[PDB]
Formats: sequence, C-alpha cells, structure tokens
Amino acid sequence: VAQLTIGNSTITTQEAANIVIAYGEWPEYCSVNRFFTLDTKSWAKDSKGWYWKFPDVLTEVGVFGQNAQFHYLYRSGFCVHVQCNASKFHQGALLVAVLPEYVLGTIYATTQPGQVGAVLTHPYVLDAGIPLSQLTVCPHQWINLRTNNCATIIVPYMNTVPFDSALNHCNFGLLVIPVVPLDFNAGATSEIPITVTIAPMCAEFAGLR
Amino acid sequence: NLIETRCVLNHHSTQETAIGNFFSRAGLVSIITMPTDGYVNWDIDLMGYAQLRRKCELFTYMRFDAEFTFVVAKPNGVLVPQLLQYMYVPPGAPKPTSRDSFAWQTATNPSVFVKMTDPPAQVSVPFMSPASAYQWFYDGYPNMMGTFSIRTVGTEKSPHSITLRVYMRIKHVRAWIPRPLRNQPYLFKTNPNYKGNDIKCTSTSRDKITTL
Amino acid sequence: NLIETRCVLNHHSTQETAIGNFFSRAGLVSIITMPTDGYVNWDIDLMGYAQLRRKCELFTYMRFDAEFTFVVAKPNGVLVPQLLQYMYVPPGAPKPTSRDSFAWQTATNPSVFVKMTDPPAQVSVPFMSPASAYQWFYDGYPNMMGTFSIRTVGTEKSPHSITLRVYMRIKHVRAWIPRPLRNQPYLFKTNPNYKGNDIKCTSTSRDKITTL
Amino acid sequence: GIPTELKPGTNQFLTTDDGVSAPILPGFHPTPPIHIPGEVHNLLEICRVETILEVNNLKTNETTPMQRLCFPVSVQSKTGELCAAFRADPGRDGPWQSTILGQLCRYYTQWSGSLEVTFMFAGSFMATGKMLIAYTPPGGNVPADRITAMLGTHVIWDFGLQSSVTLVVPWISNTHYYFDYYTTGIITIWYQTNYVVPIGAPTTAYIVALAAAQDNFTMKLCKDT
Amino acid sequence: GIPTELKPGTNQFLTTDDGVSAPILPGFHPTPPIHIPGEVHNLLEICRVETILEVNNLKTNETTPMQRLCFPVSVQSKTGELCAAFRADPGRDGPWQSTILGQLCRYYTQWSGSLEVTFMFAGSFMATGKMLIAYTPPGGNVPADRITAMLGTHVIWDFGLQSSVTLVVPWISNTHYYFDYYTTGIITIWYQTNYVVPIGAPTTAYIVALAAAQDNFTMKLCKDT
Amino acid sequence: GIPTELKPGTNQFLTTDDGVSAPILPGFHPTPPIHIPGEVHNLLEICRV
Repeated sequence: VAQLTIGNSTITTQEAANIVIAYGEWPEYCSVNRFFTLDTKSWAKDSKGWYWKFPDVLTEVGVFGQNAQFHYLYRSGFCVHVQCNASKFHQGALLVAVLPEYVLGTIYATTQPGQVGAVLTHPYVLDAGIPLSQLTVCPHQWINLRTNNCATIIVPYMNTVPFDSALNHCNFGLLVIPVVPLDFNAGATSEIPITVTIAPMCAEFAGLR
Repeated sequence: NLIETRCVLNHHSTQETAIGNFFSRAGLVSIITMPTDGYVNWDIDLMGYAQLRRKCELFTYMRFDAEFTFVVAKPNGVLVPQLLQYMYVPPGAPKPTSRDSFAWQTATNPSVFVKMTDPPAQVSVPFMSPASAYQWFYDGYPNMMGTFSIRTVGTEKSPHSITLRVYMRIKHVRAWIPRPLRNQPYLFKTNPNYKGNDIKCTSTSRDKITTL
Repeated sequence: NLIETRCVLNHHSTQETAIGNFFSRAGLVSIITMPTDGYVNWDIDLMGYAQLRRKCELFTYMRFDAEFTFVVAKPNGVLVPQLLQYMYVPPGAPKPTSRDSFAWQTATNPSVFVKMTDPPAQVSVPFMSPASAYQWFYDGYPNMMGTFSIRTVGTEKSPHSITLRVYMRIKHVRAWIPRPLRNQPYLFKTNPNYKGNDIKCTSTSRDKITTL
Repeated sequence: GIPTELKPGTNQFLTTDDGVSAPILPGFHPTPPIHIPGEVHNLLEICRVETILEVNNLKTNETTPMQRLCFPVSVQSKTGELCAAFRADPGRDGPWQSTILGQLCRYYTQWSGSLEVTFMFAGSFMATGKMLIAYTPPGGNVPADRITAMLGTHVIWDFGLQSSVTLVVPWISNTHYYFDYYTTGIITIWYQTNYVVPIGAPTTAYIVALAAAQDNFTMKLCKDT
Repeated sequence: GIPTELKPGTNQFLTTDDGVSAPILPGFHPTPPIHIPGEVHNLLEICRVETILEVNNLKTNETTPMQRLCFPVSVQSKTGELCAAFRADPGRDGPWQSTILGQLCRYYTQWSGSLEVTFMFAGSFMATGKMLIAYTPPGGNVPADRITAMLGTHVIWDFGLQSSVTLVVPWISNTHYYFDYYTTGIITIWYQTNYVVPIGAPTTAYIVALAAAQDNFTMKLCKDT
Repeated sequence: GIPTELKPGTNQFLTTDDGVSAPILPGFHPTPPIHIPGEVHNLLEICRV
C-alpha cells in the first residue's frame, strides 16, 4: 500500500503493476495536474451502468474548469482510476472501458452530463446500438469483487487535429457497467460505492483568455 | 448442412485481411435517373447503403482517396449517340440551381464530357478533408467530399431517358481506433438512432443451455 | 453562418498560389451556333467573359501559350456522322468571306478535320505576339492571337444544326506588374469605361462604426 | 506510327481492376497526416482480443437480454452433473455470434486456426468448489457423464484458488458452400464438486465466458453478408 | 503488333487534364523574352503589402465615398470611451473588402495565418494624446470599457511621439462551406486620454488603417467568385 | 500523345492467341501445391508402357 501525492492532493492506493495503457501510447506533448476525485456512485442490485464524458467532467471543477472556459484551444491525456469498496461477502463484476467519440442515440443534458455523470437506460446496446459483448475491443479493465477492487487506464490524446475546443467536443467516454449484478445476503450493506479519480497528464492550452 | 469431411491443414496468407484488401473492390453507391428538370445533383455519401456503412463504422477514423466510374445507358440497355457532362463541385463551391445556371460554365468546377457510346468515365478524387482523417462519429455540435452534377449538353431538352449508376473504389486506405459492429437496424443516415421499443438479441436462441 | 469551431493549425503548401496554378484549368470561352451562311468566324478573345477578364487584369503584362478544345454536338446532345473543319487563321492573314471562298483551301492556314462522333479536337497555339508579352492596358494610340473559322465540309449545305463550345487552357504563364482589381461593372470590351453616374462602394455598409 | 493491336478485353469495366486513373484536382495538396494512436494494419489484430460469449442464449432471456452474458452455478445442483454445453462454431449461429471473432468470420468464406476460451468466476471470495472443463475433439460424441469426460482433454478449475482458467481449442476449420464442411469440437462444463459456501455469503454465483483467436488463425476469400 | 487494352476513361475530356497536345505551328519561333521588372511568381507576394481598410463604412458615407478611408478623432469626446470597433474578417463582408488581401481571399476556400494592422495619425504636429489599441482573442467577448480592454492584449499608442503603430493578429483561420467555420478576433480603439491641442491648430484629426498578411499566411482550394 | 496506329487485326478474337488477361480476383492467394507422386510432364511417358 503506497501513498501517491501530486500537487496538494493525496490518495492512498496499493502499488499494482497491472495498469493498462490505451493502445500502448503514453500521453506526451505536441498546476492543473492533480487528483480530482468525483462524487461517489452507489452500486445497487438493480443498477444498470454509468458513463462520464471527457473533458466535460472537468469543465466546472477547479483550475482545470476555469482554464477551459477562458482559453480557446485544449489538448491533454488522462489517467482514470476507478476503485470499489466492498467486503468479502459481496459479489459482482464491473467492466470499465473507455470509448473514443462515444455518440449516444435517442430511442443536451444527457449528452453532456457534467461532473455527476448519467446512467444507462439500455446497457445491452450501450445506448448507441452497439453490443456490450464487444466492448472489450476498447481499452478496458475488469473489476471483479472476488479478486481486485481497482482499475486504472492511461488514455492519450486521440483526435484528427492536434488542438481542439474543450467546450463542445467530447473526446471519449468512460463506461462502468455491471455485467454480473451485485448480490449479497440480507443484513449486509445494501449499496456498494464506486469512486472515480481523474488526473490530467500533459495538458496544454494555446488560446488566449 | 454440417459435414464432417474436408479439413484443411495449411495456413493461408495474411494479406487477405489487410486493411487495403478489406475495401479494395468497387461497389455501386447510387443509381441516378433522369427521365424525359434536366439535371441531377448527387452529393457524395458513403453511408447511403446499409452495406459499407456497417463496414466503415468498424473504425473511428478513415483516410482514403476515391475513384468513381459512371456506367450510363438507357432505362433498358440501349445506347444512343448522346453527349453528357459530369461536373464535380468541390466542398465550399455553389451547386447549379437549374439547367442553364452560370455554375455549369464555372472554370473551377472540373467537368467530364463523354458520349453514351463510349466506355464509362473514370475520375479519381483525392482526400478532401481539412482535418487529417474522415470521422463517422463526432460527439460535439457543429465529412463533405463534394457533389456530382449530371446533365445533357445542349440548349434544348433531349428526347432520351438517361439512367446511370455510379461505382466507387476506395484507394490508399488507413484506419484507426476499432469499434464494435452495429447489431441494430439503422433508422436515419446521420445519427446512430435505434428503435428502443424492441431490441434484437445479438445471437439466435436455443431451448436449453445443455442442448447443443 | 459564423461557427466558432474547427480551427486548422497546420500551414498549407505555397504551390496553390503559384502563377501557373492560378490559371491552370480550362474554361469555356465561346459558344458557337450554326443553324440550318454556313460558316462562323470567331477571333480569339480572352476579355469576352466577365470572369477571367477580372483575373487577367490583375497584372499588366502576361505571356502564355494556349490549348483549345472543341466540344461539338447538336443543339440537344445528339451526334451525327458529320465531317467538320476548324481552320485557324494566323494574325495578318485574310479571313474567309463566304462558304466557298478561296481562303478555305489556303495551305498556310492550318485546318483540323474531325468527325462529330469523335473525341473533341485539341490544338495548341503558341505565343503569337511581335512584342515580348501581351498587354491588356495600352496608354498610347494605334494583342491579336488569330481567328478560328468553322464550317461543314462539302459543296452543298448539310441538313443538321451544329452547336459547339470552345474550351481554352492557359499554359506556361508569366505575369508582370500587379495592379488593383476592378470594382466597377464593365461597360465595353475595349476600354476601361465605368458608369460615372453611380459609383459602387468597395465595401458594404453598417450602421455605426462601433456596432461590429 | 507504332503498330499496335487491340486484344479482346478493351473498353470493358472490370470492377476489381487495380489501375491508375486521372486525378480530378492535380494542383490540390491534401492535408498531411498526423500521428493518431491505435492504427489497425490487419483485421486479425481485432480477432485476437477476448470478447464475451453468449452461452446463456435461452428463449426466456430475450426480454431481459443482459442475462445472456452470464450462466449460473448454484448450491442445490448435485455433483457430477452437467452445467453448460456448446460447440465451438464461430461462423455458425449460436453463442459465438456475440463475439468479434464470430462477426468478422461472416465477412469471409474459409478460416482455420486455433482458439482459446477463457472463463471467469464472479462469486464471493468465501466460496469454493471445482469445475471440469472438458473438450471433445471433432467427430467424437458428447460425453454422457463426468467419468467419460475426464478421459478426454480436460482441466480441473477450482475457483477457490484461481478466478480464471483458459482452455485452448487446438484446431477448427471451415470451407463454406447452404452447407459447410465444418470440423468443430464440443466444450462441456461439469460439476466436479458441489458449491461450498459459508453463512452470509450468497448461494448463487455466475461465470462469464470469453473467447478469442490465436496467432495462427487466418481466413480468406472475402464475402459479403 | 504490341497487345494493348483500353481501360475505362478513354475518349473523355477532363477539363483539368495536364497533357501535351499538338502544336498548330511547328515551324514558328516565338519572340524571346526580355527582362521586364516586377515579376510575380506567387500570389502571396501581393498579399504582403499594406492596403487601406475601410473602417468608416457607414451608410451616410455612400454618397461621398472618399470619407470611408479615414475615421476621426476629436476634442469633444471624453476619455475612456470607444472610438472604433471592427472584427478581423478578410473573407467576410465589411471593412476588409477594400484591401487586396480581402479580394484575393474571395478566390480561394480556406486560409490560415497571421495579419498585421497598421494605423497612421494624420493630425497637426502640435497635437498630442493617447489611444489604446486592444485586441480580443476569438471566442471572447468585446470589452465593455477601457479597464477590461487593458487586461487583454493591447498597445498604448501616443501620437505625440510616434505617428504610426502596428498591431499583430496572431492567428486567423477559415474553412468555407452559406456558413463558414471562422475563428476571428475583434480590434477596438479606446480613448486613453483626450485630444490635446493648442491655439491655431485644428481640433479634429483623422486616422488611416492599413492591413496586410504575414510570412506564414497561406491559402488553398482555388474557387471562383 | 504518343502517335500510334492500328494495324489490320485489331478487335479480333483468335482462339489460339496466347495472351495475358486481367485477373478476376487480384487479392486472392490460391492454395500452394504439395508433392503428389506420379506427375506427367509429357504424353510420351504414357506411350512407353
């Protein structure tokens, strides 16, 4: 169990050499770098899934939120960390994957949910017409409550242009879907928390205020 | 239908699954009829047919040239000595609004002048995007390649019915960032909307999990 | 109409604004009709159309070759087995006065004999000036490139209507001494006369100097 | 005046002719490419990732389709009995249609190579037991009970120690024509022991099945579906 | 008897085909060129000269169009107030149509690069004062008063010392399609101080605005206007 | 613009012409051959039994 410290933000995460780098590329260049810890989501027995859009999740949070609203161009990688807190008497399995240019479909507030994130209505088709069974062709990681309670993906910058605006285009989406549903016996803690921690890597801004 | 016989034992070449050979052949993209206004506008679309829309949406970014062929005849086979014009309007240029517009003699819109008794015309269109790749999926809020305008050359209407079909080959293909394949029926050509009332399961079913 | 999105960041090649690429493509310069005298004379003019007159008058001296193409058909598309003759009369040579003049068999006027069912004829004309460059602006008191004479071959009149259009490309371009671009409507093809009763302002107006 | 002849085959349009044609814009310089991560040079790089098998493709799961991705183990089922059975058919219908391997095989005619099937236990940490992952070669018969499935090719996966196991199918082959000339095996899951669970932990668990291709998997003769 | 075939694309006339055709006069030797001064090899050499902006393009100046080339400063206008405002749009309508840069951009589709705007005071020698030449980046809002325009990018041009100042726009860009994808800034002229003038010298003066492109300005995809 | 002429004998189909024609499947790689015993290279090897 190590204790990471970047900036004035400290998290305690066990040292585990099973990170996944998206497509084998590290985020590089062409005080915003710290650990942003989002609000915590409650995993219940009948939950369906959650998603967050990037960099829409950090447009109103911190100095990253005001640097996006003032500067014109924007480019960064990310380091997403999703962890779970459950006992040895709970069971379930999550699939944590990123998906570049994740465009949703009607059967806006749903497309840009913000810091909280939105919930999936039909998680079998990912609310986009593509099946959940082939989501693992994306950079993914399994959270199996039997064995591990942690997942971390390093995402570089993926775009057709070297710089882009941060207030309309959303680069990718982070999907957390309970493939195997949560189960326990009566008397245990009914809702299990899921915590997302984001840290920007190699962030650049080129447009004036 | 299942036959136990004839197992092959040698591995094949990996060049059948290269990204060039997956899109290598030319397929029909449009059928344009002009019966007896006098002009047709067809802006270039790849997502018009359900085939090759599911094949291009396997990836997120694609970058390629194009090669168009114009097989033109009468509505039943016939070929008459008629002169035709295929004008290519680039992205950002105005389209013709009528049969005798001034855009038909605009020098910066390149035209092809063929006869109907000729072999079909062939035209190569380069990579026309201001970005570095085309993208079928854009998450933000606001892929044009041009327009083909087709008419019969003259100042008075011709006494013939024209029916041409356009074949397109895709050259020098590069693809990025694979993606799950669409398993729901398409609704519109712009957005990935699906019918949420009924969801088709990806696999067909069986009676029991043990009955193989 | 104004959208804030999609700034491009890479510079482009400077070869799009070279003086060869500014005039590189072929455009229509004349449409010649010959309904059922029997001959048409068209002396070569670049200032006939308002486009490419404003583009050649950006400079003072220009020096180039030419390449003419003769797309010929019936008034509505059709093509009949008809033999045609395109005679090029050089500067300083007499023109034909009728359909059976002796200048049609003059050996020093080069002719092209095509059929209407052929691909269009192509002819390259060199730099024909006694000076070292053409000049669109001459301040003194007294640019000919020739004449194209077009007829149907025969001793009796043909029972067909001929309509051809001439396309011209400009090759090996050199330009000298740039000049302001014309912002007034043209009146005549010879002199830069403008309508002095009403003068069009170069820019369109706004309400106040502060209301952007 | 070079003397040439025209052979049979002029003025024809062959739709798979690989020729060089005239550019519509010769003076146009297109946008130079930049480095975008995740370039795919071959379709076999997408066939070598694990994707979820839909083994639980029953007719009663069609209204709740999220249950098709996990099949249960339980405490009231006796030892020595069968849990699941499915044949290893990527191109054919059934459980392999939900994989990315079974969808790229619909774009081709023949394929041959080896696969690997990965299982993953998703029960509580306090539970333990044993399963038998048997594989029958093609041409053989499905096993009737656990004692004859043991004599073939099998692994003994106890999930009190390992949360995941991998079984490798050695060779499959297809030559499609309607009918197909298809040599495929059968994978069966047998209860070696019962499901052992203490007080407070749940009595029903689930297994997810993942499937991919190997490095010697190839396919040929592209075909439209 | 060399065996040849005819591909699709014979007997077609492509208007941008760059071929070699037969000369109409093979025995003709044209006039050899001499040295004429002022040769233009590229159209970007004409885009890099200062030309007069028509900032004073009001509706009342249409009858006397010579007043559109100069906008006034005066003595009765208070300090801290706005004098002129215009956005930096070469291709679009407005003040940039009178420049040679805004007319050569009508012959193309996309362009990107930096500009430079030059101002020039044309008042009497005995007059003095200060102006504030502010520039807003694209996407930002126009300043409401002089104190917020000072916090951006600005120069302080006092015309008692320098008769001319130069402001550089760092980047503009267009991709025309109707609508255009257009990232442009806004230039505003603020009265820093009032107009100081002695007895005998005139109370109203004028400024001329000049504009050109930089060395990194390019454009592409030639288009007819 | 290479000046060529067409001799007598164009657009004819001679049934014993040994030419090279366009492949219907350019991207197709056929099955490589193996060693089968009993190869006949000439018909006179069957006349000598």
